[PDB]
Amino acid sequence: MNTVPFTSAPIEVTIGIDQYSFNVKENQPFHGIKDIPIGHVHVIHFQHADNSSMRYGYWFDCRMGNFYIQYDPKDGLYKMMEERDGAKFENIVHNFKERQMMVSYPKIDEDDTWYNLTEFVQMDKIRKIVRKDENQFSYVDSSMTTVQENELSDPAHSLNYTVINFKSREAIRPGHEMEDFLDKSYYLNTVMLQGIFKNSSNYFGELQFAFLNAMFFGNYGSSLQWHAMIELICSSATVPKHMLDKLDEILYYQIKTLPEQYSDILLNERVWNICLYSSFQKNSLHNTEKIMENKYPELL
Amino acid sequence: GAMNSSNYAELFNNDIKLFVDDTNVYRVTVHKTFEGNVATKAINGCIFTLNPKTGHLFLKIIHTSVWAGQKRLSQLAKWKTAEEVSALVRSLPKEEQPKQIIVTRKAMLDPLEVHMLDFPNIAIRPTELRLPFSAAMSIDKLSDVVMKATEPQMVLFNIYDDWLDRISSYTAFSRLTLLLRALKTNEESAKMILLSDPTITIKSYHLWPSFTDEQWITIESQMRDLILTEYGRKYNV
Repeated sequence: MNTVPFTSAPIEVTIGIDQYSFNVKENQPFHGIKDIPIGHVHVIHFQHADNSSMRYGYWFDCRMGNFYIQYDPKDGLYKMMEERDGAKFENIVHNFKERQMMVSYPKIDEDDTWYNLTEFVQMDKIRKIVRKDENQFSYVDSSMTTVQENELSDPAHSLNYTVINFKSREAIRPGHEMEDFLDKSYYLNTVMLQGIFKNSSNYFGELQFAFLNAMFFGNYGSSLQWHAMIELICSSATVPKHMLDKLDEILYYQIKTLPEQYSDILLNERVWNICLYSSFQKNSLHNTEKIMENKYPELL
Repeated sequence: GAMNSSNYAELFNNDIKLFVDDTNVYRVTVHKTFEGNVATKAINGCIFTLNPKTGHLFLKIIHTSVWAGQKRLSQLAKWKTAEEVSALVRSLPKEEQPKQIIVTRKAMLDPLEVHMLDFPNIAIRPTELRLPFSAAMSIDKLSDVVMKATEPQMVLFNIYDDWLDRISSYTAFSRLTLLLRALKTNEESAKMILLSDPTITIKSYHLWPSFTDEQWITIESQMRDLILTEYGRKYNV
């Protein structure tokens, strides 16, 4: 069980850790989050009480180093940092725990939600989508644009999601125009799975990461990426049976977890209606179709 | 974006552009079977690809053999159209390639865009205009070459005959759309108007009769009258 200590909480802020969140008051004696489950990526995220604009946060894995949060009054945000001195860090964490100034990661034992949302998500893959190689953790916020959004402006602060474009030479073999446009199996299986992602695990990892960025930061480009990766599978007539069964589970937990009130901005009507009712895979996402029909029948 | 009443004059500027109409690509007769079910028999069709500035018509004849053993033909017809237009563009010298292709039907946008990925600088555009190019098969000489085709064939016409010697492209296109609109609304009446005077003939190398400027004014008046009558009837106004 790992710990992310906070030096202090000088400004009033809603702090999220994965799907959980806590209101902290200005100069409240808050010194961090303990009992963080080892074996998963995590995200610690912020929304200032004074600017409900810019949700921002940090993807990390406690196995990769000792991370803490410290408010920077110049840049005006909570920053993640690595403590390289193991003894200084254990000494800081033991003190804060003794004084019970830390919240406990509030995992219910029965609850596999976070595992289910992060099953394929790997810190090494996150660090290639979010490039800042001098840190072991990854900063994401509401406003960061994707490589694809930039093509259609600061590349240092971009989300480098795999570009998916259904009307591209990459997606359409010369001489198979109609076949490849109506059945995207060659784009999914040869270009994307065999070619770029290497396996379905890396593909699902980026799909899950895009969803979580959309949900936790309202990152519009991430939402575009999540939908494109869903639509590429559902629009393929030929998908490995293990991929369809896994996609149904992945989407089920994403829809289950989404705030009921955010369905209007985070869910693309055309993609979902196409995927559940028209696509080749219309009959292959039973759990996802059942949760969508019972939770968001308006959207459909 | 979309071609409409507002940006009409763009059709007659010096940027090469083509209209593509796919209406007559997939043509069928519907009939009863012996068992009293319904079946279709395909007949020869055509792609109507027109330079509205020059009058050059690229009439790609679609022989019924292209449908043999194919499913979902009304869908295939859009992709076959897009394949043939793309092949036409690739066959033209660079300085003759269009800068824009305007499709008369929005269902052609995706098929044409995907076939033209090699030409990212050629803009594929819809139109808000209700163009009567479906009536091309009411032009006797175009109908004759489509129906006689025994194989895929491209036939080149000037749909304006020699009009551009006397009138502007704008005026030539207005006359063409008025003739086709008439032929579309009441073919029998429209064709009666065009041939009633046996002294006015169609040259072997032309599609329409050899009217004087004065006779075109009378003809154009008779076509407008035909169209408004039919409108009152259609609608009871």
